[PDB]
Amino acid sequence: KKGEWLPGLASPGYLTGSLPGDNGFDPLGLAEDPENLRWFVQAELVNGRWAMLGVAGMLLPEVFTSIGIINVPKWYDAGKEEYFASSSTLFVIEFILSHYVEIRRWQDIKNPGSVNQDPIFKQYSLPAGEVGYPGGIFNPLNFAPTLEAKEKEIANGRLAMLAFLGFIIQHNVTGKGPFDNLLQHISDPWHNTIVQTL
Amino acid sequence: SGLTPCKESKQFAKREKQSIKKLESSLKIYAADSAPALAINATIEKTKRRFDNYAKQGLLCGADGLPHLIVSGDQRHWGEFITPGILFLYIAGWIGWVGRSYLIAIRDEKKPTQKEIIIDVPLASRLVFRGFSWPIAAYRELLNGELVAK
Amino acid sequence: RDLKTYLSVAPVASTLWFAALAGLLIEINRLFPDALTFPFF
Amino acid sequence: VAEPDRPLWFPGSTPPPWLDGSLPGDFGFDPLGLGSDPESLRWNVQAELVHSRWAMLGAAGIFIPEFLTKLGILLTPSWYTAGEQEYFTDTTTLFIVELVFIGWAEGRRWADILNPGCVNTDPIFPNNKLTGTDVGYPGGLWFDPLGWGSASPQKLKELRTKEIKNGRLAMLAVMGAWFQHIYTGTGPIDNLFAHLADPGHATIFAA
Ligand SMILES: CC1=C[C@H](O)CC(C)(C)C1/C=C/C(C)=C/C=C/C(C)=C/C=C/C=C(C)/C=C/C=C(C)/C=C/C1=C(C)C[C@H](O)CC1(C)C
Ligand SMILES: CC1=C[C@H](O)CC(C)(C)C1/C=C/C(C)=C/C=C/C(C)=C/C=C/C=C(C)/C=C/C=C(C)/C=C/C1=C(C)C[C@H](O)CC1(C)C
Repeated sequence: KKGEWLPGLASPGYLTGSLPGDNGFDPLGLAEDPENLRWFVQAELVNGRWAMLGVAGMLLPEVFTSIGIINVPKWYDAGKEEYFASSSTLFVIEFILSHYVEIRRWQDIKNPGSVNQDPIFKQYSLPAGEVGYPGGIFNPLNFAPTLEAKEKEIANGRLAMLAFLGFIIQHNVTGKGPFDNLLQHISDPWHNTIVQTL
Repeated sequence: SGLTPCKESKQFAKREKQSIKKLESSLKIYAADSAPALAINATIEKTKRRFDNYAKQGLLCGADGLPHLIVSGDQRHWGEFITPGILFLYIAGWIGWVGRSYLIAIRDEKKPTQKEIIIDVPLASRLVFRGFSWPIAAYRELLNGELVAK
Repeated sequence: RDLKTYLSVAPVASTLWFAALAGLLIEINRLFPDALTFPFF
Repeated sequence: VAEPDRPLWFPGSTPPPWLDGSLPGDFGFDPLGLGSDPESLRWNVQAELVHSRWAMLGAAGIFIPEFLTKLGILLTPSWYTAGEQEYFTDTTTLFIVELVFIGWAEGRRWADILNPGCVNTDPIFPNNKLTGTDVGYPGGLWFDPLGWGSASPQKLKELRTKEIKNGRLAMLAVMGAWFQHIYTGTGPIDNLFAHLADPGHATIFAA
């Protein structure tokens, strides 16, 4: 039957519904063209994946710190000082590696055949067939990458991004932390809302 | 940047001073509790606020005593040019992109000119918010951006 | 009247559009006057 | 289910063709031909229904000044000036909360206007369902528990006409109260009493 992001409305035509997480949601027709759609599907994946870790990375330590199990600076603060090596060195390193591993999945996107060359010696390869869903060592546990299973990944990613969007905006204006923001709201919600803050 | 910041410019202070005295002079004829007086006192308060912001936002001033803008790209003055500009190009791009979305929707139709002099407002309202993501015009450019016939 | 709607959306569409724009611009200014720069960043 | 020998607002006149008489509350009144075309009309009918229903709730607003004037109660605050009050959490917050629920309510009715279905479901429990056919008559337990809504034409028409007529009356009422306060700067009921005391000199003119 498919899911309607909007009940009354109808889904667009290029959305077959053969895609995980498809609810007929393209009001601006960004994915009318199929190529754009493929690209966007891949993009949603990754934007969604980084957001997952990021939201998790950002949120959990804040929670644990309040519990007192450990002490770490708030995410918007990990940046200043206190690391073996400077900020610059990490960057260049981050860049070299990220540059390689991507300028990397990109090849698999244009033409799906970049699974060999592992390691430099060619003994090991990746066997499978969906873009943005690599196999092999990538999936040590071999969970069935069932369609519907993919539905869950996307939902989390979509959710993560609203959270991420929330964290950053919330940070400004608030000047505090998400968990903190939560405590303030929790302590007295009717008196703590975007309304009292803005 | 041969100028001096406005916060520390004597000429910039003399202008705020001279302006307020001019408006205050007019204040005399109207007496106190009065409509013009409140109107003039509101201009005076609007005047103080103006100069206050310019100094507050680190804008240099010239020997003339008036702020001057740096558009070189210098980071301290993006507010002066670059930030507003990007804002513009976003809107300009928006308007143009929506305008071009309408003509393409209109082109293959009946009498195309009929909808150029009499707007299809349902269609326009459908296409206006597409400009929000107009810089994904770039992805049209990778394929169907412009006509090959010419 | 369909037709009345039709008189509208002619160059009256321009004036209704620009009058709305003028209003919006005016209110913005009334709210944020004398702005020579974008200071929020 | 058209009646052409129906009473008209203008007894002598001739009603417009679009005003068929099938609809409830049809007295053949559209001098400006606003309902001139079917598409516009359906929309107008729904709008009137809503205005009428909302106006009727508003009429209750007239109701409270009655008890406060004599019976008493905590409803003493005039409807006028009612908004600028300190109860609970501040008004603005309240409004924001209201916007979300009611939005869902219409971002709700709207789908129904555009379509014929969506009643078909309770999103959380896709089985509660509920159905009433016809437009601004959702039906179901939430909106029609007693179920007097479902019935037969003639009966439905009669009942429905009653809904609209009270509404039109209610609408003038509410507007009358708002104007009444400004021109008189008082309570409506006070206006009511005052009028009775001296209907001869107590009118718009009195002021
Ligand atoms: C779909 C569509 C289509 C139609 O048609 C139209 C429309 C509607 C327009 C649309 C839209 C949509 C949207 C909105 C999207 C969005 C998204 C997002 C937000 C993302 C994010 C996303 C996000 C992301 C990635 C993020 C990430 C992050 C991270 C990792 C972080 C990390 C970190 C950490 C840990 C810690 C520290 O201390 C900090 C840092 C370093 C920082
Ligand atoms: C155009 C035309 C054309 C054609 O063809 C012909 C003809 C038909 C003639 C025409 C006309 C018509 C008309 C006149 C209409 C009107 C209407 C109205 C008045 C309504 C109201 C209406 C009204 C309404 C809704 C109202 C409502 C109200 C309400 C809810 C209220 C609420 C409240 C209350 C209670 C109390 C509190 O404390 C406050 C408040 C909260 C405020």
